[PDB]
Amino acid sequence: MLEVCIIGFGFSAIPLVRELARTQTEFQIISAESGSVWDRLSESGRLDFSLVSSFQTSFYSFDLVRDYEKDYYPTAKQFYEMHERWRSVYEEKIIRDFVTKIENFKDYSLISTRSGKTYEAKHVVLATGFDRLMNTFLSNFDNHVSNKTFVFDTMGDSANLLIAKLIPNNNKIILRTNGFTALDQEVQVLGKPFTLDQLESPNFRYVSSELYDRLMMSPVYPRTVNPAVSYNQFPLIRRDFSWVDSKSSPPNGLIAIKYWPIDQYYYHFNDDLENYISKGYLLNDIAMWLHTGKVILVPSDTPINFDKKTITYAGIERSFHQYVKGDAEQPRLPTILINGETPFEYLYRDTFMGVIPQRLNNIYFLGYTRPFTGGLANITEMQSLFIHKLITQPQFHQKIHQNLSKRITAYNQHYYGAAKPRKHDHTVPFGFYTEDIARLIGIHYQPNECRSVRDLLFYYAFPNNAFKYRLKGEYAVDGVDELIQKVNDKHDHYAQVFVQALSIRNMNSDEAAEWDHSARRFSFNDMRHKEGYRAFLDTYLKAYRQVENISVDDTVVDEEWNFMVKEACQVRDKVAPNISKDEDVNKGIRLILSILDSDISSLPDSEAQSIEFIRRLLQPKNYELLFIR
Ligand SMILES: Cc1cc2nc3c(=O)[nH]c(=O)nc-3n(C[C@H](O)[C@H](O)[C@H](O)COP(=O)(O)OP(=O)(O)OC[C@H]3O[C@@H](n4cnc5c(N)ncnc54)[C@H](O)[C@@H]3O)c2cc1C
Ligand SMILES: N[C@@H](Cc1c[nH]c2ccccc12)C(=O)O
Ligand SMILES: N[C@@H](Cc1c[nH]c2ccccc12)C(=O)O
Repeated sequence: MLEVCIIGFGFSAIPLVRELARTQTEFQIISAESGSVWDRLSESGRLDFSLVSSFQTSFYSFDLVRDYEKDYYPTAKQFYEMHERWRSVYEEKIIRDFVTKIENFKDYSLISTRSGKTYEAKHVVLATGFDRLMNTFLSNFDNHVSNKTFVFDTMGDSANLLIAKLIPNNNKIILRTNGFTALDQEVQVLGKPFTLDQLESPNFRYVSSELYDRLMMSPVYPRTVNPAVSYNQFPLIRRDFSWVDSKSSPPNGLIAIKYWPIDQYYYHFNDDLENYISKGYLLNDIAMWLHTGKVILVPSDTPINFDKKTITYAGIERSFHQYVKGDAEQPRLPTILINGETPFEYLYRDTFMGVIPQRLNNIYFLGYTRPFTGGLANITEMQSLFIHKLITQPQFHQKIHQNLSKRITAYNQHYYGAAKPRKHDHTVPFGFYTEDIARLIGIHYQPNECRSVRDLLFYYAFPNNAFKYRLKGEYAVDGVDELIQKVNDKHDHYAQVFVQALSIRNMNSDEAAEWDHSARRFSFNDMRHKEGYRAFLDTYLKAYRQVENISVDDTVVDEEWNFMVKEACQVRDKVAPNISKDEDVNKGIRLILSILDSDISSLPDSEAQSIEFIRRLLQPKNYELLFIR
């Protein structure tokens, strides 16, 4: 009898397959001849973009340990190359077929294929990823079309990449949307580049919900009146968050597009522009697009004729070439039949940690949890660890399964509360999720075990990447020591985010919102760092056009667009003329680095009550997670 069958092999399954190989667990992989989007994009020559996620969070520990030199955004091409290197390694263990049905019994599953070949397997893992409506538009849709109007119903990562591609052909972009959360993927900290995932210091939630909330949420909730911020200049991007019913912020089910803000894009790519473009570094600055009106927000309920092929705004019946409905995201699950008979119904909440469904035996889900920020690698590597422990250690299997139902309920209570299931429940803060799995598995760190300020910096402020939890213990990966050192030396041991936590420990929600936006460039959607980049934008469009062999007359005038652009940018034109963090952080960092190797418990009483606070980081009050305990 087959111990393990892995169904679906592209990206999510690699870390698990590695662990099974390490334990010499008998396993087979079944995966489609036809492959993924990535195979689609590759053969159509459309691996011409870059990830919205840091290298650190997007490639697995056992790669980063070899190839991490600096932070950078890997290209689509490089991401694919990495799937293909690991496919090549495990190809012998892969059967090229398509699974059509799984009949789940008491301690095994019957797997049916399109070939008609049948497979029996004790443990069955699904890693089939998602069908995505939008894949066609990246797959196939023409990036040679010009001067047309697109209407997008939802903003997501795919809409932003497509928009990135449509702007340089004077395509006009209307978002008829119920708001969206966009976040500069890269941020200046005293003028040094940090990917937004470097600045989340998630374990600060253990100090309190309240503190972690003002640490994180002012760029997402509309809490500041600072007129430099995109959600005051353009209030249409504001969202209905009344669905959030949890103390854990940012909440499960919050999604965001991560994007190049043009200043960081400039800093990175100005000196070899066309070369950088043609590798796949595309400017996708939604904030810049709104500033310059190459995109407009219109109200959600703006009238629209799909027959007449027009939308009514600015008292204009505007014709449009295409309405893009936006990215529905469906797990690619084959039919799963319970004890031979009853259809299993997938619902992320009805599953433990996105991984363990309730009425099935020895079936695990790998790749169906979405990280709020950073790459899937964080989620998928930790899930692979969790699934490997469940499959090979019956003690672990039993401990987790005994009370699976109460674990799921306690998880859903903590993270979702009374909220009805939403289609984005699969989305989680990466540094909560990785930490969650690490405490489940037992490869977590103990706050109580920090000795130096340095240890407190590593515990609280070093990002909860998967490889953080592979330094020591059951899932240790050689080279993680040197990776963490490298990463720590390059980022000042993450003292700047640690000092942010110090700085707002005593503020209320509104004080922290104001403080976060007092900076000369606050982290996300700072509209003061846009005008000065109009010239560069034209160089960029010229450069994009020369890489993709495009011709466009920039003198054509769409006076309806301009009336529309003017109608849309009314609040902005009112609010933009009305236009501490850098100082506090600057001092905080000087202080922390001065006591790096200073012993914690030892530190002296009443540089004020901030030491009292640093000392209480050994005994955080919000450490309980009832779906673990
Ligand atoms: C356009 C795009 C951009 C993305 N950008 C990023 C990014 O910047 N950063 C990031 O971290 N993530 C990104 N992702 C998300 C994620 O990294 C990819 O979706 C990744 O492909 C998911 O890996 P997977 O292994 O879960 O699924 P896939 O890579 O889709 O692989 C699953 C495999 O299983 C096969 N399969 C499915 N059903 C069956 C079946 N019944 N039987 C047999 N085989 C089956 C499929 O053919 C496929 O080859 C992006 C996704 C897309 C679509
Ligand atoms: N702590 C950083 C980074 C940050 C804030 N909110 C975020 C949301 C998502 C990711 C990163 C962040 C800041 O306050 O600016
Ligand atoms: N799901 C990706 C983000 C992403 C980028 N491009 C996409 C297109 C479609 C769906 C998701 C995406 C992640 O986990 O980081």
